[PDB]
Amino acid sequence: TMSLGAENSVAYSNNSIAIPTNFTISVTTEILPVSMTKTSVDCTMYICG
Amino acid sequence: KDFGGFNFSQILPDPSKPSKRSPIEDLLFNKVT
Ligand SMILES: *[C@@H]1O[C@H](CO)[C@@H](O[C@@H]2O[C@H](CO)[C@@H](O)[C@H](O)[C@H]2NC(C)=O)[C@H](O)[C@H]1NC(C)=O
Ligand SMILES: *[C@@H]1O[C@H](CO)[C@@H](O[C@@H]2O[C@H](CO)[C@@H](O)[C@H](O)[C@H]2NC(C)=O)[C@H](O)[C@H]1NC(C)=O
Ligand SMILES: *[C@@H]1O[C@H](CO)[C@@H](O[C@@H]2O[C@H](CO)[C@@H](O)[C@H](O)[C@H]2NC(C)=O)[C@H](O)[C@H]1NC(C)=O
Repeated sequence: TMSLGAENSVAYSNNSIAIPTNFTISVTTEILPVSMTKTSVDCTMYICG
Repeated sequence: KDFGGFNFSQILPDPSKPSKRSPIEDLLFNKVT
């Protein structure tokens, strides 16, 4: 049975905050298709030659 | 559930239900046939 994620319990309280003291410059890739191969079929030649 | 007066019981999961769904989610699953 597949796990959904690592279990994290957020330390919530009514008067506590978490402030970052540092940062990471993260570069991620996103691949998106744009076009296909332009195909033309001669219908008469395909059916009959 | 001390959120400064904000109540999320209708959207948080219900421990009493075996399906662990919220009351709103339980109603949504009952209303779709
Ligand atoms: C902020 O404080 C809370 C509690 O003082 C920390 O939460 C605990 O983290 C330890 C280590 O992972 C756990 O074993 C405890 O169960 C956590 N307690 C609660 C109530 O969640 C939290 O890690 C602290 N935040 C930072 C950034 O140090
Ligand atoms: C914030 O994080 C960076 C890493 O992203 C820290 O830079 C590192 O510092 C240690 C100790 O001086 C070096 O050994 C590493 O080589 C550093 N890494 C890089 C990429 O420069 C930086 O010190 C952190 N700053 C604070 C205030 O925590
Ligand atoms: C959050 O909302 C729920 C429901 O809206 C509250 O539960 C009601 O509590 C009263 C008295 O405690 C009961 O008479 C109702 O029957 C309860 N309704 C349900 C659906 O359980 C709840 O008290 C509110 N507050 C908190 C802190 O959870």
